[PDB]
Amino acid sequence: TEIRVHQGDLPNLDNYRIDAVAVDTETLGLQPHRDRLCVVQLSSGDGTADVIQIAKGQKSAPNLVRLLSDRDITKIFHFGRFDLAILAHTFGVMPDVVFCTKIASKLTRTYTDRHGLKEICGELLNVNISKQQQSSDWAAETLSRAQIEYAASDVLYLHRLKDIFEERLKREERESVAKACFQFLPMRANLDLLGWSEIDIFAHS
Amino acid sequence: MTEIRVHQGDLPNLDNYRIDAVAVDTETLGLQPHRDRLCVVQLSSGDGTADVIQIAKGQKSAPNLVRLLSDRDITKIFHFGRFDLAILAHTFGVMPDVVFCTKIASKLTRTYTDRHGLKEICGELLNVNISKQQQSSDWAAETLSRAQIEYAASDVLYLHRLKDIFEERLKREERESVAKACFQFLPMRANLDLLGWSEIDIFAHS
Amino acid sequence: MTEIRVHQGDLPNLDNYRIDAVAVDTETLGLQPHRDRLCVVQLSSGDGTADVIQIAKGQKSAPNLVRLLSDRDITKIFHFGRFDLAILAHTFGVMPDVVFCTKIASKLTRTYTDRHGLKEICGELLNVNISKQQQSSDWAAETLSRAQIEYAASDVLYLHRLKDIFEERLKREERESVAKACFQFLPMRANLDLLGWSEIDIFAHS
Amino acid sequence: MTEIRVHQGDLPNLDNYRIDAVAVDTETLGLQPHRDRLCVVQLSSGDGTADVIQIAKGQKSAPNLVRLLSDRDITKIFHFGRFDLAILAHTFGVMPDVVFCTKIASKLTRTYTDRHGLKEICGELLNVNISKQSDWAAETLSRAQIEYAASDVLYLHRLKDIFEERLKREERESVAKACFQFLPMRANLDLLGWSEIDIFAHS
Amino acid sequence: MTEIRVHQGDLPNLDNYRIDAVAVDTETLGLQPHRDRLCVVQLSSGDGTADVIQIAKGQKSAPNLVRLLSDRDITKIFHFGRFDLAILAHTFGVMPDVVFCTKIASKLTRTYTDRHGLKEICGELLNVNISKQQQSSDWAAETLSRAQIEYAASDVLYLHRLKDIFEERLKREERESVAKACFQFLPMRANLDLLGWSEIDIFAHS
Amino acid sequence: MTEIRVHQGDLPNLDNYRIDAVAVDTETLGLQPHRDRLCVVQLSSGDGTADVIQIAKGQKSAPNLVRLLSDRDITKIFHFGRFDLAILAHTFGVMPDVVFCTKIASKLTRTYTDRHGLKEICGELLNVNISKQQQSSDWAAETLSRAQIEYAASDVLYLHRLKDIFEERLKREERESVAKACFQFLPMRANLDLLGWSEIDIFAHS
Amino acid sequence: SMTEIRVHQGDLPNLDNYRIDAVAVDTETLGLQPHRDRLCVVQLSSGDGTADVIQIAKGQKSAPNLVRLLSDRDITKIFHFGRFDLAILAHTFGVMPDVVFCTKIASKLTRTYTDRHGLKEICGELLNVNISKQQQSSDWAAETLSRAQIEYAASDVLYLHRLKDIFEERLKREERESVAKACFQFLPMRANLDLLGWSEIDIFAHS
Amino acid sequence: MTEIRVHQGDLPNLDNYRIDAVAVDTETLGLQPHRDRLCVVQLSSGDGTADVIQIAKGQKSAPNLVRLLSDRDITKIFHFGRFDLAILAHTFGVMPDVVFCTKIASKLTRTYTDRHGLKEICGELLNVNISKQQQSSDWAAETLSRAQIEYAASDVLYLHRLKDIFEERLKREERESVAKACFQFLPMRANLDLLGWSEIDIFAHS
Ligand SMILES: [Cl-]
Ligand SMILES: [Cl-]
Ligand code: NA
Ligand code: NA
Ligand code: NA
Ligand code: NA
Ligand code: NA
Ligand code: NA
Ligand code: NA
Ligand code: NA
Ligand code: NA
Ligand code: NA
Ligand code: NA
Ligand code: NA
Ligand code: NA
Ligand code: NA
Ligand code: NA
Ligand code: NA
Ligand code: NA
Repeated sequence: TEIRVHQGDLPNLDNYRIDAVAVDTETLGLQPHRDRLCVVQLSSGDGTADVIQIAKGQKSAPNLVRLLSDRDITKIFHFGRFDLAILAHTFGVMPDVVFCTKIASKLTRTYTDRHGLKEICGELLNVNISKQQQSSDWAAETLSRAQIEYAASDVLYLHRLKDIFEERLKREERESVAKACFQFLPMRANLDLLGWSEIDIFAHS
Repeated sequence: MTEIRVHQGDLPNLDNYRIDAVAVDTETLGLQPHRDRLCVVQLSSGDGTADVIQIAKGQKSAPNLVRLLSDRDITKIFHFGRFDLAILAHTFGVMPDVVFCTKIASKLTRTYTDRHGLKEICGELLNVNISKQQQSSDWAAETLSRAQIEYAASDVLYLHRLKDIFEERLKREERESVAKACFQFLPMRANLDLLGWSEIDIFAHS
Repeated sequence: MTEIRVHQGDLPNLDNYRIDAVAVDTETLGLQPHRDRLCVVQLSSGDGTADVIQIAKGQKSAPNLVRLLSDRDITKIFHFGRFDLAILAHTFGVMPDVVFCTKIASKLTRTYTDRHGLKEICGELLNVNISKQQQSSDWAAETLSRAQIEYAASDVLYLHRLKDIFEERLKREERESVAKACFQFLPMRANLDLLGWSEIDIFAHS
Repeated sequence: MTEIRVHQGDLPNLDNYRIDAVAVDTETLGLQPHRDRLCVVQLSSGDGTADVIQIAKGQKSAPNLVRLLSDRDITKIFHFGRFDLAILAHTFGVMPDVVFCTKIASKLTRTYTDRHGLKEICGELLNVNISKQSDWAAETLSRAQIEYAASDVLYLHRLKDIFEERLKREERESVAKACFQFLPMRANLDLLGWSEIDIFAHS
Repeated sequence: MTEIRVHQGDLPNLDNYRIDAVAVDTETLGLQPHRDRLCVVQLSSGDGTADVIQIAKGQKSAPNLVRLLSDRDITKIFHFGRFDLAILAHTFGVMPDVVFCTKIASKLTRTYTDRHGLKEICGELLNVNISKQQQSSDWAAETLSRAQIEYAASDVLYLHRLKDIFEERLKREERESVAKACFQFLPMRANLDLLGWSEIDIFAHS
Repeated sequence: MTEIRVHQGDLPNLDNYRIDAVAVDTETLGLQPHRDRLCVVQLSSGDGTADVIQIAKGQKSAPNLVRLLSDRDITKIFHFGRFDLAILAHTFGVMPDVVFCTKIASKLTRTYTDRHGLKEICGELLNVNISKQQQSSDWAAETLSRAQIEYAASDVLYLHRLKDIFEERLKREERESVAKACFQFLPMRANLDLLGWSEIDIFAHS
Repeated sequence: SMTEIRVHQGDLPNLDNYRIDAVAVDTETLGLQPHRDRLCVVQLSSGDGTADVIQIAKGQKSAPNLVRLLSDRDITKIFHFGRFDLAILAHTFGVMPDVVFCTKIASKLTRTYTDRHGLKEICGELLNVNISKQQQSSDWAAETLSRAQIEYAASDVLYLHRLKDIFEERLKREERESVAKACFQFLPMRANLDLLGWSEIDIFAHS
Repeated sequence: MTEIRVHQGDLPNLDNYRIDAVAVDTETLGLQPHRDRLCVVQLSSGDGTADVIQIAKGQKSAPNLVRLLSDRDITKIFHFGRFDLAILAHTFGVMPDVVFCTKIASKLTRTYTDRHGLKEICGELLNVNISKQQQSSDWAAETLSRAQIEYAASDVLYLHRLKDIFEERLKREERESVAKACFQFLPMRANLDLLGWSEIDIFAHS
């Protein structure tokens, strides 16, 4: 499995002249104002991944952020609500064309309440995501090989997931519903950053 | 004064709604659109008058009301439009899509309270007292009582004024584009409820 | 104004119950029939009068009342008959079979509220103010107070009129055979409580 | 060695169901019948074989199956019939009258345990291991899917016989019968909008 | 109005407690006897008068009061004696063991309610209105305000009458020996609390 | 060897129980004594052997066993006696006076844990693995399985040894008189359960 | 009502009314979340029966006179539930006071016979006073505050001096003075912990 | 495997603790210092060795240990020092001033997990599998077992290394002054526990 490890940013975008990119982040935790962005992982869906180490206090990542704001490229996330929040918070740029496999799962896998990426991978691809490195020091100067491998595998499968979910969304006639959710998702992430992370803004109470 | 025009089935015409924003509210037999039918639709232009339209059981159309709801040039103002949008779309087959919700607006601006009910908002923003005593009554009755007609009309009489104040607040706190994205999703949030996700926050992690 | 006939043990005859439906309520020392004995049985024909029957500790029979409760040609009207059927069957060894329950009926028609208590229903459907101050008193006292006699009577004075309204609403919402099935099972539901399943919804998944 | 006959849409005929009681189960896209369509109906006569019927999306009719469902001289056996009766009636418009439910039966007899799932029941009563390990709307079911679907009806006759012995011994037969008589209306109540409500509760 | 004798440290003598049963109550700085000291001990013979005894910080003895509490021929009547026995035993080192508790008696007889507070019991059994406004105040104050002494006294004024009524109920429902056994264990239930088991129902399965 | 004697109805005689203390356990159809009958009674003298007695449906007497249960010179050792005393007394009409409970003893001595089940206690104190697999089986079967017989016996085989250890800990931690008072109340706690207070901590404030 | 209240824009004109040992402090905001809900008003009483009400503007970053007061080691800052006020004051102006007294902590250390420790409840019991919490829900960011708003904000500091005195009496009586002192010393860091991201976390709990 | 010195009562001297920081752990009869006595104190200098000190019931003095505990030139390292400080100060009357707590450190640095127990911390930071089997054993036994001794020594063996790693993370994330202030308050937090506030977050709004 080719994993390309970088300091700061992609060297260029030669591997990303594509319709859709898989994106994932690693952080020091779930609170963007407290827990910094540590890693950004990318994949074109060709079985290879780029793992990008983000330094403490890093202000720019010009090639990556160009990708994130290219409206002709769909950004695929699993639970992008999280990734979009810490990415926009770090680099000041909120993507607006996105696909989320966790939203897709909740719209199609109506026979389960387990929508984690591990469960989705095991069910739709018979691929075993190992969640051991999830709780590790992602801010470490040098990432372990197990850290690099775990971070890369969280992006390696998202294109295949996207294709299967797109089939299910069409079969159950929920395409326009999913699209509206994906359209709002950047604003749902913004709401989190502005102080509404604990509030379902559409709830009655 | 307290002018309330009560109608059977539909508005007779749209003469009173050559305007850019109409206040809308409904009454039903309950909170479950597949079980509890639409019984009343209330409208107001904001001129202190109100229109109250009784909806018959099994009624599938209301062409004048539905033209108003369909008009992309007319904003439909609701309090908690998530509810009204769902029952209206389920009954008449059309989902409005230019909307404004005073409850979402309140949750985006009245950040100092967990009380965002229409009664609370009217009390604090306008010093108008709203009585919820008829909220739980037989809205399906063939003839509505006078207390019933007045309660229903007062739920739309004040929404124009609330919208103006919330728009000031959304501007002052720089939350206009946030509020607009929420209103853009609201019709689909209501479709999610009809489709079977009414108990699910679709954006939650678990 | 309201005539209340008080009896010890049993009605003297059934001269006042040559009718097709009788309102029935009970008073007890509490909610657990194996521990809390039946203290009072109240009956009404629907004519604005009531009979209040004091049941002695250890009383095993009441022939006239039990004949009433066994008469399949006479519907027994309860509010939440699930409770009354259990204590009645436990005390006298007879489970009434032809019943109407205003609380089930409320849950089947008053779909716009979650308050299905008798006091709530009387206020909304009849504009009649039950007072619940005497519900918590010593119903086993040798002499019932004037307040107790009044309260016990008022819990059967309106069940006929409630039934007529709920029956109209069940017809309107096309829920008659649903209601009839629930009333059919209700004696068995009360038997289930006596047998040991009072805490279990027998139909729940878990 | 378990014979499983797979069908598209309906049984071809009723030659294997000239019987007093049939085991019935379903697979769906989820627990909410207004959203999650019927995908599979499974039947067994109790002879160790099963019929697995694939229900197409949008399918309105299944004449042989539905004839069975509405034949009052044939008892429909379920595990938690409340669910299956709801999706069957919602899909084909016919609510069965004459039913037997092993989950209700378990709750009336297995008073020594708090676990009334079919897997728990089979393990204890029959020493049989049910495995509950998917997309039931797939065009082609997998071998594992076909076998899981059949295994949920192969045991209900034997479970029913044992539960009848326990209902008789504990003198709860007429209690069970009344619960079975109400069960179709309980499923109907679910479809009308009372799925979250114990209709007999005080509050 | 109410004759209340206020003392510092102890009763001046025992001349008013040559009786069969005494009503006892306490005031503290809180519910945790290792942190919250005893501040007041109230007594009454049931004659309409009460003694209110101020306890000093660090006071280790109260000879006349503790004589009463140790007297086996004198029943001590508490409402929720579990609390009073704990703090009385902690402060003075003597644990009464001839006791009667109106809360336990209420839970054994007033099976038609779940409200067993003293104010609730006083209202129902005696039509007497205990006011609880002074419950949360500085009972450690050097000088108790008239409001406090009146509140302190009212908590012992009625325990004799309540005991009589509950003893009739315990006889009627044939629970006398049940009540006796619970009263017998109550000093040890208080000890269990002081020893570290106050959050544990020692008899619960889990 | 583990010799288990199986009996129908009662012990043949008391020749194996001329002892100071007897281990007792029961099996039933469930946790509700008014619904779930006594099925098995198990006894052990602590000599490594056990008697397993099958109780028939509707059995009213067991003269030798019940002689043991009311012999005040023999302590009856249970694990969670609150349960066994209730079903035994409910079945045969005789409530023991003199008991020891290993679960209460565990709650008073094993203050470092919240797991007080028999299996847990046997594992820690004796390094004896009790299997709980047969705990939920049909105990009313005409013929018990060998696994059932061996499971039933093993619930009484270790209670004497547990008693010895808990008594050592009660002594070391100076809690003997606390335990004794708990054991003295335990029959009345079980009696309160049968009378209708099974869900009530009678000593709780609320 | 109508006690003397001096309403200011932005800051105090000077500190002439604050050559004292302890100052009563309170704030009004748009909510409980300092990173979202801006500081709107600061209220001060010297204990002399008068009060100063300071309008804070959106985006305002300095209040030199006020901040001098908050930074003064010789002047104790008295709050009710200072955990909140310290966080929003530190967040808006960049300065965290560290000589503080809190009547809610003190209430939790002395009023051990109750579980109601809000300012309303303390004032009713200790002083026989009503602090009409009805204006708690109003627009504290309005251009012009109402007379009703000015008097509610002012009354939330008129009583803190008398409350401190009664509580110091209680801490002395129950021998908890050094316990209260330790709690007050940590309080500014408890406020910092909230701003930094631990507002939902009892940092000392086992879990 | 590792050198463990077992002592009765106290260290013989401080020859092994002429150091800047000492790792400290205790074993007890439970979580409640007023009820559950100190049984064992464990120490380590960080050199791979440990001292295991058996504390007798009623023991009032441990002069060498307590000299260590009050030496302000020696940092005392705990995991969840809130517990150990409370029981140590309660037992010997001396509260350490200068402490470091790995669980507070963890809550301030391991912000990517919600599991802060010592086992989880060792697993992640050191790849060290702490066995927690001996947690539920009789720590007050006269003679500890080798498994007990070895489990007791295991905790303190890693605290110096954990401290070093946690200090690196506190420096990296710029939280050292935050941590110092928490460690400075920690002895008063343990004091609050002994004084009666163990269930109370003293800094919370409610
Ligand atoms: Cl049928
Ligand atoms: Cl005995
Ligand atoms: Na992700
Ligand atoms: Na990741
Ligand atoms: Na309305
Ligand atoms: Na609405
Ligand atoms: Na009734
Ligand atoms: Na009644
Ligand atoms: Na199935
Ligand atoms: Na047919
Ligand atoms: Na089933
Ligand atoms: Na008391
Ligand atoms: Na009192
Ligand atoms: Na057993
Ligand atoms: Na037992
Ligand atoms: Na404040
Ligand atoms: Na304030
Ligand atoms: Na330890
Ligand atoms: Na520790």
